[PDB]
Amino acid sequence: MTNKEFSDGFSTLLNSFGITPNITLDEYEKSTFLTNAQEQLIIDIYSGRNIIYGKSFEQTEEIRRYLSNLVETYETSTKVTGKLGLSKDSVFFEIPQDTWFITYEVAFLKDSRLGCLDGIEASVVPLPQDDLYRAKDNPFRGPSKDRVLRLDIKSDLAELISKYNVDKYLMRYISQPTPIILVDLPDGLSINGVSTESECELNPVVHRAILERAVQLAIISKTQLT
Amino acid sequence: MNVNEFSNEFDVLYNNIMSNAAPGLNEYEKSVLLTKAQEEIVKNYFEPAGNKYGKGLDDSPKRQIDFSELIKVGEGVLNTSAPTITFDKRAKVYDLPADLFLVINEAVDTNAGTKQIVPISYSDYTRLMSRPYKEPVKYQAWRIITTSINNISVELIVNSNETITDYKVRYIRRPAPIITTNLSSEYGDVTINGVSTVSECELNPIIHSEILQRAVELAKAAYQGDLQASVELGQRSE
Repeated sequence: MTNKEFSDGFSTLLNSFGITPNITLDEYEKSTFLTNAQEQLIIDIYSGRNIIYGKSFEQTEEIRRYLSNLVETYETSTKVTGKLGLSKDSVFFEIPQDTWFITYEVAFLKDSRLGCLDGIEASVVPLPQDDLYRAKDNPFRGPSKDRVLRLDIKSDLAELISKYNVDKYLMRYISQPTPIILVDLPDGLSINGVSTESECELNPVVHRAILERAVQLAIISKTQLT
Repeated sequence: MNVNEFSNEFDVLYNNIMSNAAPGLNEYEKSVLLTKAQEEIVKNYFEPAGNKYGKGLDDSPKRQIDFSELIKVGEGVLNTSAPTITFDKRAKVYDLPADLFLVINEAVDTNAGTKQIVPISYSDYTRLMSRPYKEPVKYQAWRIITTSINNISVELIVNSNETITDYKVRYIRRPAPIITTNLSSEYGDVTINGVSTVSECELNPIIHSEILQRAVELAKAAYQGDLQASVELGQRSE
């Protein structure tokens, strides 16, 4: 569905300007509620907390077809120099700053010590800080040629603890979806920092579910004190 | 009840039986009062709240027979004779018949079948055109009155890609006046509604007695001539 179709369906479902009591929204309010419904729905889908679906990020074909258009791949070889880490062999990499959740995260290694295995792809294991001390020396869950520990730190950074030098850092995350903005908003206004029209980038399959959730949010907004 | 009897029983009920007889009325005065009573009774009986029963045009057999001899079916003429400015870019202008008192049924015959015309109010127009679709329901059409000169001009709004072939209006004809005698005179021709000749009551004989009674009441109210009578019997003009 397009922005015009989004607005028209929103009005039709809300029974705007009908004879019965009803609710009429501005295009800014329609955009706000559509964006809120979109982001709520995709977060609930990713966490598997939607009772209707009850499935996780890629647990079935339906959810794949829903959130296929947020999956973005990223590559980086630059390392942030001045930072204080929890180990000597700690390197820091920037995050793209539009990430929502990291779903695939792997690290290529370039070191002489692992001879004839150079350029080995290594599995970045997100490790909590409780386990870090007892995982540094762990030969089965600690850093090694086939495994790297990533700890999240401030300023959108990723502290990669490896026994070998880390050359490249690969990611595949869920991106910020573009907001659903149905009209070029006036000066000052914006949704997610976007002022112009913005079409939903997901598939049309989930557009109608987003519309239903946005409508429900609208009625909740108008009918939370009565 | 032809007009000679209208005058004769008007005299009988007005002054011939009074104890202190009032001056007899001229034939022009009787014609004017009878025509006024005719219009007053038509408006009384068309609207339910205008009469004591609370019954309108088709709320009882009597009202049906009352307006039976006044109903007429005519067609609206497409007003492409001259240009004009319609309030709606997609409305076709049609001119209603001249002798139109009240509209009770309208219909339009399109290529996509016949459709009932729903006269939408100025508030319903604003409500409906604020919606995305802005077209009538399946088997109906909308109507709003436009710039009218010498006769009611009408805008018909149908669904897109529909061409109007006929536009029939079932309306209540304007009653002809009740004139007892030829009002032609050497001192000046007077008219009731632009006609001086004898004019019979062209309505069903069922309401002729009511017209006569209302005429007598108007005559006596005029005879008294105080403000109280005029305002009290002016409430029933309606």
